[PDB]
Amino acid sequence: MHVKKGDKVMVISGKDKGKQGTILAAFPKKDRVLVEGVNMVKKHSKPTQANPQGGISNQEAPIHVSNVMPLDPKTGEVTRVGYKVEDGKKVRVAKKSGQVL
Amino acid sequence: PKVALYNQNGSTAGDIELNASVFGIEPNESVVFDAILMQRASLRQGTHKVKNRSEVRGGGRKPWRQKGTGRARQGSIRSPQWRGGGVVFGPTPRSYSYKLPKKVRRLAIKSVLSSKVIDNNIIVLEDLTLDTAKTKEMAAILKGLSVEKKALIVTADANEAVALSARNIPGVTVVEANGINVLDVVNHEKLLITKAAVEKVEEVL
Amino acid sequence: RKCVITGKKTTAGNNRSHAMNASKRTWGANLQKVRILVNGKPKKVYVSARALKSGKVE
Amino acid sequence: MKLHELKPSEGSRKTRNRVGRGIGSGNGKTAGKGHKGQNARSGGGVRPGFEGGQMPLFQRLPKRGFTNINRKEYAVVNLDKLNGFAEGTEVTPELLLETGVISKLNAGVKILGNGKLEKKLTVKANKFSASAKEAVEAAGGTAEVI
RNA sequence: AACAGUGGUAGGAGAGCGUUCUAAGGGCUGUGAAGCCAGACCGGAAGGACUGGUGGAGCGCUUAGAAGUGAGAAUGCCGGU
RNA sequence: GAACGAGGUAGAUGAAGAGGUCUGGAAAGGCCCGCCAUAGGAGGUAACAGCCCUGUAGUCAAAACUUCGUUCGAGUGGAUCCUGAGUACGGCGGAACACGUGAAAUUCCGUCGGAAUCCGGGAGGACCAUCUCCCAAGGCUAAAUACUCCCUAGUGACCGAUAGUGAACCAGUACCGUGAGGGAAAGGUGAAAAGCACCCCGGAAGGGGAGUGAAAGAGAUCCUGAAACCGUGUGCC
Repeated sequence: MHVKKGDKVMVISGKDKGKQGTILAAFPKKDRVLVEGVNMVKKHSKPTQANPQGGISNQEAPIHVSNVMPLDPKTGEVTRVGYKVEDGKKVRVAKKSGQVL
Repeated sequence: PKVALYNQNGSTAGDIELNASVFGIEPNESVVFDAILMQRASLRQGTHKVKNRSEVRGGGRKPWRQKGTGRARQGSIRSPQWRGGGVVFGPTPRSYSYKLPKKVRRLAIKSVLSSKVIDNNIIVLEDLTLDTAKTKEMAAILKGLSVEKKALIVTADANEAVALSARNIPGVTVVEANGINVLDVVNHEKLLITKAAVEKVEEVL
Repeated sequence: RKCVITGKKTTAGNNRSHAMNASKRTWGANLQKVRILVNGKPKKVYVSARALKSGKVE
Repeated sequence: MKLHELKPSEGSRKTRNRVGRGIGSGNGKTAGKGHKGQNARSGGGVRPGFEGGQMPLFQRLPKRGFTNINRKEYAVVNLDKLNGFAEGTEVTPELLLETGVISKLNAGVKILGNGKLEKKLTVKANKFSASAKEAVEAAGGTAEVI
C-alpha cells in the first residue's frame, strides 16, 4: 500500500475527477481508502441507537487505491512512487524529483 | 536468386546471389500444408482427461430391485444415462506428434525459403552486433527497415546482444540458424539473416 | 525345521475341530528320518510329506 | 501457402463417414449394422476365421511344417547391380552394403545369374550359382570364392 | 448446348449445413455484443441473415485444423409442472 | 571432525503519460498524440491497460534452521594343505521359467539305501564322448528405472455449476441404514451496502409512493430469465 493515511491524494478517475484531498481512513485488507470530499453518497439511516434522528445521513464512501496518487511536494504534480533509504528507515520517494513523502 | 543486401545502419550494400538448390526450387504448395500440421500438432500437449464409468467413485449396487417395482432397468447409479454420470467415450491422454520423413522436411523448408525470395520479405544483414541489449536500438533498426508488421531474425549462433533484446518486441522473435522453425518462418512473414548464418543454412542443405 | 524343495514348513495358520477352547498347536516336520540322494549328503535330520511317489525309484 | 489460405491437394483429405447421426445422411437408426444381428450388438460376435460350428479351414488340412535353426538367408544380388559400377573395381560384401546394393548382410552373399554383364570385375563372395560363375568369366572378371 | 434418367427400407457411394475450440488476416462492439423475444426476408435442404423490443459484456465472418459434433421416443437420468 | 561456494525456508529493489480530447454513471474504450523496455506474463481497480495498482525483467537479501558440492606391498615356485556339508546332479512327485512332463535342459523353493573335492567340479536343451566356457552350495552394493498425498513453479486447439473431484458453497456434512456401507441437494445485488430514512394501507406479512443508484422491472435462492403451466384482457369464430 504505497499511500499513507493523511497524504495529499489526487483522484484519477471515477464519478469525480479533479478533486484532491486528504485520507480520512483506510482499508488495506479490502484495498479501499476513505478520502474526504470525493465519493460522498447520501445514506439513509433509521432512528436507532447513536442519535435516533433517522433521516438521510451524509458521508463519503471508500475508493480503491488505483484511483489514488499523491501530488508532488515540489511542483504540485501527479507523480509516481519509488523507494530510497535515507539514514535508516525506508522512505517513500516521489518520481520526477528527489522528493519524499 | 539475386536477393539484395543492406547494412546494420540500413544502407544499401553489395548483394548476394543465393543458391538455387535452397532458394531456387519451385514452391511445392502441397507439402507446406502437410508440413505445418506436423509442427502445429506437436505444440499441443493434449493433457485432457475425463473420468469414465469406472473412475467415478460410486456406481456399484443395483439401486433397487429389477422386477416387482416400477422404474426402468437402470442398473447402476453411475451409468451414462444418469445425471452424476460417466461419460460414454470421452477424451483420453495421448500424443499428437508423428515424425515425417527427412526428404519431406528438407523440401518443406526450401519451398518456403524459395517463396520468400519471390515474396521479397527477406534481407541479409551481416554482423548484427550491439553494445547494449536495449530494444530502443532494435526499434530504430526495424523502422530503418520499414517493417511495421511481424518479422523474424536468423542469427548465426544466438548472439546475446540480439537474443536478450527483442523478446519484448511483439512482432519480432529471435532465433538462431540451428533453430529454423518451419512455422515461424511462415508465421513472422518477414525475415532477416546474418551473413554467417547464410552459409550455415547452406552447409546443412 | 525344513529342507530345500517346496514352500510348506513350521509356520502359522488354521484348524477348527471340537471340544472348543483354543490356541496354537502344530504342523511339524513329518519325519520317518532316513537317507536320500536327491542330495546324498548326510546328517539324518527332518522330513515332511506332501507327496511321496517319484521321490526317487530306489 | 499463406496461413489465411491453407488448402490441401484435393484427394489428400476426406471427411468422416461418421456413424449414427440422424436418418437423413443414412446410417441413422441401425448405424450401418442392420437389424438385430449378432453382428450388430456391443462387440459380441465372431472370430475372424470362424464358421459357426462347422470345422474351420485351419484344422481339416494337415500339418506340413518343420523349421530348422540353422537356416541362412543369403543376400540376393541379381548380378545386374554390378553394372552400376565400372569394370575393374572391388566387389566385397562390405562394399555392397554402403553402396546401397544390399541393405542387410544376413550372413552370406550369393550371386544369382539373371541378366548379363559386360564388365571385368574382381568378384569375391561367399557362394555362387553356376551360371553366375561363367557370366563373370564371360566379362573376363575373376570369380574368387570367399 | 443436345439427349436421357431422378420412389425407395436394410445397404453402399458422393456432396454440403451447423455448434464448441484453435490458427493467421480482416472488422465490431457502452453510438449497446452474446443471449432472449417477436414477425410478412433470402438460400434446393440441414439453414442463413435484417430491422424492432429486451438485456449490460463480449462475439462473428474467409480459409484451415482438432473434435465429449446436432434428440423426439432407452418400462431413460435429473429438476420444473 | 571443521571452513568455503551455491540453493531453499520470510524478502527487497524496480523502467516509462491522472497525454489532450469524444461519448458514457464511470475511461483502461474511440479519436489525435507520446513514451519505456533484459519489464508487451498475470491479477486488480466503475469496461478491453507495456507506462493505473500489486507486481513481472534484471539485480541483491538470511539472524537462525537447513540442502547440495569443494578443502584438513609386488614377483618366482610346484613338495603338501585349503578353496564354502549336511546342500549341488538326473528318470518316475509339485512349482517358477514362453514350455500344459514331453525329447525336458535349467533355477530354486517339502520329500524316499548318504558322490567327488583340483589328477577335481558344473554348464553349453535328454544323454555319450570331444570341445570351448566357468568354480556353484556366505554376504553387502549406488546410478539409469517404478510411483504421488503433499509442496514449489507453470503449462492446456481441459470443464464452466446436471460440466469439472461425490464435494466450487461448512461435503464425506445433511439425511438412508443397528450394521459393513450408501450418499445427495444448493455459486452470481452493484463499481461502491450507498441495502430503502420519510408518508400512507394492515397486527403484520406485503405493497403503493417517495428517496438511493446510470438502471429498484436491481430490493434479499438479488445478472440474463425460454418452454411446460397458471393466466387477465380483447380482434374474428
